[PDB]
Amino acid sequence: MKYAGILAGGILPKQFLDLDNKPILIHTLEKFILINDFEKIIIATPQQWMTHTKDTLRKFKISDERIEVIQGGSDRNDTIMNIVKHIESTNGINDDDVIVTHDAVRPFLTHRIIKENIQAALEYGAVDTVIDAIDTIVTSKDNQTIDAIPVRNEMYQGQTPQSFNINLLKESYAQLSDEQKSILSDACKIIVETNKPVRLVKGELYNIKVTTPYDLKVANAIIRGGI
Amino acid sequence: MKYAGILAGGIGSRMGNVPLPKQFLDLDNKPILIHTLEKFILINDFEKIIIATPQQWMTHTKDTLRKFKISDERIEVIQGGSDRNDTIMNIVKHIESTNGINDDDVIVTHDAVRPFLTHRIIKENIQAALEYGAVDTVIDAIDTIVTSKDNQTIDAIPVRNEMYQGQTPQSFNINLLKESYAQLSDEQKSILSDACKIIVETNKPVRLVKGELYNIKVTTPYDLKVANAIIRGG
Ligand SMILES: Nc1ccn([C@@H]2O[C@H](COP(=O)(O)OP(=O)(O)OP(=O)(O)O)[C@@H](O)[C@H]2O)c(=O)n1
Repeated sequence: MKYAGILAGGILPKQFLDLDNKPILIHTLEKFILINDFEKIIIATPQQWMTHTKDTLRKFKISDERIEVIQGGSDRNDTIMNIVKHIESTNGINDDDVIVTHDAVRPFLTHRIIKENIQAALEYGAVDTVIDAIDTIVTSKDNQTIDAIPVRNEMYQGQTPQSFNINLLKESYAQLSDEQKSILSDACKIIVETNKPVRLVKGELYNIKVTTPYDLKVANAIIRGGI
Repeated sequence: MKYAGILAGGIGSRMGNVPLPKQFLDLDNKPILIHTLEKFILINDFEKIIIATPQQWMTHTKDTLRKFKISDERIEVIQGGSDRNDTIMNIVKHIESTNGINDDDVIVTHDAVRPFLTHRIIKENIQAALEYGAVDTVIDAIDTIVTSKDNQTIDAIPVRNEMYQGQTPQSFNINLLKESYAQLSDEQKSILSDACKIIVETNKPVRLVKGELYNIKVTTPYDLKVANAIIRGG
């Protein structure tokens, strides 16, 4: 079975800001609603915003019975595991279950990205949505001087969705210590650190994350430009 | 002395590595190249602003300078090289044959299609190059960076706090860059697309100067639409 997990547990908080007279969260959700194969599309948000989010869905005439709003966690991976735990306590986990986890503030993902994510999770178990690194990547351990500059052709910018077999995600995450979880910049590293493969799905240059005011200006350009 | 080297070699196509003259595309009724140059003319401390571009584009570059009334006596157009680093060295060699290199000379090298750099970025580059010899303009990674050696599976996912997206300008004390570059083999002349990697690979420090989220490289139609937004709005 196929599940969507829309991650709105972050901090008016950026996931509810208006983008073209419709909240960013709604733009993303609309993309997930058009996929009929999700058994449930689970939105996780902070406790104080859950009823407000449900109300905002009602405001935009979205009544799809597949949508459930749940309480998120204290960090991003805590939120993903909250969604899996909700699934486990509601439906139980099937051996073939997959979860498509996705940033609420990335409203410009496409049908193709979701379908490739779904298919990639079913076939290989774990997948990251990426594009070729737009810049040369440079590293630093002191924030003052370069430590290393890797070969540019091996570098990718991680985006979302990130998609997983639910049992694989649960068991892998269960293996990590609290310190090992302290560094995880994303969810796919849970899998990498537990020595299972993570597949690549190509994103889009316009699949941006709205985290600064600049990103909202770029997003407005993306929407008015139709892309 | 302080020199600017504006790198106008084009943007290579995935298949063929054909140079496309993206710097001549229109951004609000002025070529991208003209916006970038206008940013450099405002820095009074530059002794020369040398644009190096392929031989086949030099006349059109000069014609474009004329059409947009760019009359600054410091602007000069020269022939570029076989790759980005060879073009940088074409600029260095031109400086040496014209004025001669001083021990304190620095060169601020910059992508022609990065028109949104700021006065602060340029001044900080100059100061950092004078004091420390080598500088990369960078921003904190916003995305998690992931690696792949086969374009199919992840190889590693490093700590995001240590990852940065490199931009330009990249600025160097000229004799230092020359000495470091002179240390590289003919083979390493092919891999190193980046100019700061010359220095890193030759075991000299490179300072970080922080860039801007909007200091984008205008290389795609998508990037061009966003650039039109950035420009119209500030
Ligand atoms: N405990 C958390 C933290 C983040 N996210 C979501 O992960 C996505 C990525 O946003 P990010 O860049 O990681 O930043 P935030 O943690 O949301 O907030 P800040 O801008 O302060 O970093 C966001 O949609 C966020 O809502 C989440 O679901 N639960």
